[PDB]
Amino acid sequence: NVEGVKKTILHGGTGELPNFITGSRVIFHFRTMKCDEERTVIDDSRQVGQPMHIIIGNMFKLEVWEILLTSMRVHEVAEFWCDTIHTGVYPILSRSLRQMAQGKDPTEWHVHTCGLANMFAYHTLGYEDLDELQKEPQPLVFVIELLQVDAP
Ligand code: NA
Repeated sequence: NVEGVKKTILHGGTGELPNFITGSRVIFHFRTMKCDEERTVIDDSRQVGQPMHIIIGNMFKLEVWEILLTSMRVHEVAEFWCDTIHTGVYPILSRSLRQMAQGKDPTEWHVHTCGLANMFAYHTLGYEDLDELQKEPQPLVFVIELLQVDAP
């Protein structure tokens, strides 16, 4: 448990806690929503396509999304409300997922240059919804569905 984050389980997982060691790969679906009346969806892995797949970089120093994932069991579906303090990073993080969904490598030099240039010129991440999210810091809910943990 971390401050500013409420976990709710909507479908209980199966089995013992996955082995969430350094280098293991987590396959999951997720949906991100505002906390407005409509619960406006910001991103939805199922809608766009295939599930996300991340590698735990270091079990001893977890990324924020790893803090979420490593609390989960296979097949679990949980909703995590995260206060404004945890979510200011989400728009750039979504930016980068969205470009990888496309054919673009956000780490390639021409892509990253264009991003910084448009961001300085136009104060934009390339996406109206993420821009409005960054201009208005606020809570988000992430619903995550954990599908599979693979050993390294
Ligand atoms: Na399901």
